[PDB]
Amino acid sequence: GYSDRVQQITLGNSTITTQEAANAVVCYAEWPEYLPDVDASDVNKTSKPDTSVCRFYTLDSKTWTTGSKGWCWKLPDALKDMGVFGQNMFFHSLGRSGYTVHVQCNATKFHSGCLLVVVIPEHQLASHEGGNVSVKYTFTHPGERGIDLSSANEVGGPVKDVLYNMNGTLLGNLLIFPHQFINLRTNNTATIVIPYINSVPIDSMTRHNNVSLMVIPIAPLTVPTGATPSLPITVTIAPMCTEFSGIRSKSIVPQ
Amino acid sequence: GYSDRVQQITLGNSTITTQEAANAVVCYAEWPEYLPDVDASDVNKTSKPDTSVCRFYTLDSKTWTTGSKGWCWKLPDALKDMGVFGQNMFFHSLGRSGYTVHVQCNATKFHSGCLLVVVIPEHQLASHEGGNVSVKYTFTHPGERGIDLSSANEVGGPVKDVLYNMNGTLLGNLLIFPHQFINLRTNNTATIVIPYINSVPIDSMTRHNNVSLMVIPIAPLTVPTGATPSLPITVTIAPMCTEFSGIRSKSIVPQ
Amino acid sequence: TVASISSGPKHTQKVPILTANETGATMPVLPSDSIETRTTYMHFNGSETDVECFLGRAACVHVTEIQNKDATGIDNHREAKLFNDWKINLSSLVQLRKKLELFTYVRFDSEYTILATASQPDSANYSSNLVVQAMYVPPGAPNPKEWDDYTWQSASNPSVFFKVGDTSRFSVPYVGLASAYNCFYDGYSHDDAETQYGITVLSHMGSMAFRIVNEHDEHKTLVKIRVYHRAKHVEAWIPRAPRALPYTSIGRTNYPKNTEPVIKKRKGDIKSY
Amino acid sequence: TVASISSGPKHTQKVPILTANETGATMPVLPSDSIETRTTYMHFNGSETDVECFLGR
Amino acid sequence: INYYKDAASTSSAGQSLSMDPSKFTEPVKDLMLKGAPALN
Amino acid sequence: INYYKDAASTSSAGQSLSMDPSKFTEPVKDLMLKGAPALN
Amino acid sequence: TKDEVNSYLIPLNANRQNEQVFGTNLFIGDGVFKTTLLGEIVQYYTHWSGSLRFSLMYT
Amino acid sequence: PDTYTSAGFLSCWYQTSLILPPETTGQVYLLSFISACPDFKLRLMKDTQTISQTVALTE
Ligand SMILES: Cc1cc(CCCCCOc2ccc(C3=NCCO3)cc2)on1
Repeated sequence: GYSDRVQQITLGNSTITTQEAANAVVCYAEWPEYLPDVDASDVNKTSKPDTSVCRFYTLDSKTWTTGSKGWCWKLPDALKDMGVFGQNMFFHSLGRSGYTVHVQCNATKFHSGCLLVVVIPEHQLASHEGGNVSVKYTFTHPGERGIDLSSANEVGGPVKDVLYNMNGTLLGNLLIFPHQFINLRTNNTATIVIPYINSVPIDSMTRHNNVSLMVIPIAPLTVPTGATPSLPITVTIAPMCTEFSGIRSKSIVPQ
Repeated sequence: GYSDRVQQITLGNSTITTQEAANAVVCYAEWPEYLPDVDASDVNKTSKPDTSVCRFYTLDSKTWTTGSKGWCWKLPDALKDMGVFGQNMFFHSLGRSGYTVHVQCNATKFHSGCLLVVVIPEHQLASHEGGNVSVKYTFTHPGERGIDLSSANEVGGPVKDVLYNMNGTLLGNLLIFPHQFINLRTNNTATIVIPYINSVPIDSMTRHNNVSLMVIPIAPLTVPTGATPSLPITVTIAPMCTEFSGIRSKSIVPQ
Repeated sequence: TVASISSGPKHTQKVPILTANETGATMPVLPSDSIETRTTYMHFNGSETDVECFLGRAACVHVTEIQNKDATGIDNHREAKLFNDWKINLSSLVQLRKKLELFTYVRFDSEYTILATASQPDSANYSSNLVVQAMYVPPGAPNPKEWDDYTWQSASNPSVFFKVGDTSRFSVPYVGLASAYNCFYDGYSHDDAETQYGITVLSHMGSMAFRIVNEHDEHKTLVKIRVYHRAKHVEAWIPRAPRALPYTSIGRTNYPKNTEPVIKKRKGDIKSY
Repeated sequence: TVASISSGPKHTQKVPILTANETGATMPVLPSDSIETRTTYMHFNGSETDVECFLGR
Repeated sequence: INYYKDAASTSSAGQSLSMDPSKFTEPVKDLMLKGAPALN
Repeated sequence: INYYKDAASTSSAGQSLSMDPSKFTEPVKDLMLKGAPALN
Repeated sequence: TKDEVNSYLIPLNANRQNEQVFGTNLFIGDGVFKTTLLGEIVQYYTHWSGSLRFSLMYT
Repeated sequence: PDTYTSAGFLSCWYQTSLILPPETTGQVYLLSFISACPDFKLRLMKDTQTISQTVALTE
């Protein structure tokens, strides 16, 4: 009586149940694991807070309306302030982590709409100015708020044009990245497990984000007659196999 | 060529060397160890940050002068703000820890003076008011500053009379507690290893301090002629075998 | 190898063509799951689509130019193209660039070919064979200032001397600092509020510098250098969506404003053929 | 080859970090004598620092 | 025959002949069998 | 393959792979053990 | 202001408490490090990795 | 020196304080050394900014 459909994920002191899942994606078919010695470089023993950092943090909720263009969060940024995960983050020189991402959106059998939930490794954004204008730090570190693709261009911020993925590629091809759809008629959640993907064994958690999670409405939300025209979307994310190394004074970052 | 005299303690990412030690005391002849299952009650898996919390924090320095009466720090309070030790502390419901305490005071072969360095398990202080006046919270949670026994009585604070240990017992008998002397002529540091001592397996780190460390001048400081009449005393302390459990929202404590 | 097996009529309870794309999978459906097929063999291996093959041919990565002329009274050789350099990079010319950016991290050895041809714009006489010197100047090395500085001694820095009209060829191991080169980098060099964003911070592989060894003749001679790059021993990770809009800068993803629709509009209906 | 071995807390009478430089020696002290380390391998031979290589171009 | 000492100096590599699209086409956590229902 | 008769004409030598810093880092007459006191 | 034997000497003051003796960044190819043998050799190469040993002898 | 690639800082402070014996006075100095651990790797040789010249030397 197991269905692909019902699932439970327990991680730390927190549990999620979905009764309307559509399997789960594990990026590149690899599950998060700690850093092996053969791959290690820094000689420091690392710190593995385990259950105090590897639990589920639910970010603040978004509201899908008929005019929504899509939202974008960066990792580990989105979690920069969650509990002890965040403290560890500002206090060590280097850290590394994988995540379980669970995006939630329920409706009824009269609604229609379909969101794309995708994880993009190394999502370098484009400046809407063109040329070689850079995208300032603050703009690519929105924190739990994430970036709202239907917000206005700002100065020093990225471009927010959806048919171009914020980088000069077409929305249609985002499907080459680990992703899952939430089609109100099928699905009510999306779950993706992200292994740590980098060109170095461990890195800085503040100067470099290693994935952007993106939720994009593709088939517009259509509510039943005289229904309220909107649904909330909630994102809950859990660091998994986290390791921190090179402890010290506590980083100070712009803004 | 090993002497009782020279020592090195490396704990985490921090190391201490003393070239003029007088052995080291291990309270009640027991070395800090984690909490065994047979002794466990709370069902929660605990978090053991290891090297990020088990390193040496050096508190701010004191100044021994001919008029000094002695100083008193409480644990884990004194460390409530040190790095990730402190964060963990405010963020979990329960925690447990042992410590290595290293008290430092060097002079020259012309100085004289002798400090008592003692650890008192469950040091319940007395109100200087008498009767059944209580000692308010803030007063018994001085933080890294500790309590200065030569400061004035304050209201809601403890009594600071040294011949009575702040509790109705005589200074002379403090020697029944694990302790070590720093006699300028012999010694320049004192080191005590404290195992976790409580009547419960794990407790709250904020509502209850489980040891007071006390440094008390007993033979007054006497400097050579026309020397400056004072010496600094420094206290460095390292949590060891720390475990935190029952993570959540982050305690808010008076003042 | 069979490309298709033989398959006949089906009337089952087992439907391989109905799936749920919401899952993120592309189910491996074949012609034989939905029509009746006959056996056929592949006759093919997919040899020429190997990434080593795809990135393994020489591509032009840079065209520069230097001239041989009397430096007498020139206050700025660099500025007179008495010698010139190149801030090595592989993203400046954009044919090879789109190919590499199909991947996120890439690791390979490089084989460089350098072709140098001469031009004599101002009506001339006898051209004495010019010899070009290409020398690699890595980060933190005395950058050269005149076309005949002590720098050109290049006692510790690899340099090649070849003749204009000829070609020079040599191969440099993978010089990246990390395990792979980042084709993309969503980071900064540090957490400052105004520091550049991108890879340019990551990909400072130093510059290459060219000059003519010959002193000047009576006329002037323009020498134009073309650098070709071939990846050998290629390793590529994490495929990405291909580049759709035009490029504007080395190292940023930025596209031009008021660009044109990249999807061709139908001449007719959705229903049109 | 290991570049660093794993090493944990120390509370000894044996202090490798105190020396007397007046002797003229450079005592071979390592990260693992004064912090807690994890194993890591060298992955490197020192090929390009051979004097034949240094004077050989 | 390599005429040169260093590995970078050798010619192009030879075909992976590796080929396994499943990390890209089927990264699902619970295995899907073609023919069985997608969602049970 | 050497094509030439004289030894000077051969290519570069090959890595010492000798490496022993102790003549430079520890030329002391009585051996010093790390961890033991420097001066006894 | 001119090279002197004195720039090898880090001074110490009697009776100061809590205060700072010296500070430097660790760009081994520049600044204080640059003229040392280590600094001087590092400069013949482009990349370095590894641990450094910094010792202080008291006089 | 490069940012992305930067290595940190090194500082030194009084832990307690220097104390001179009687009949003694003034500043005392520390000598400081640097050498590389056996850990160390250097690669990709290049030319040093530490030496240059304007005309060839002669005897
Ligand atoms: C990504 C990415 C990859 C690359 C190429 C890096 C190549 C390494 C440095 O390139 C050279 C170029 C020229 C020479 C040279 N030596 C003597 C003459 O030319 C040496 C290394 O650039 N960006």
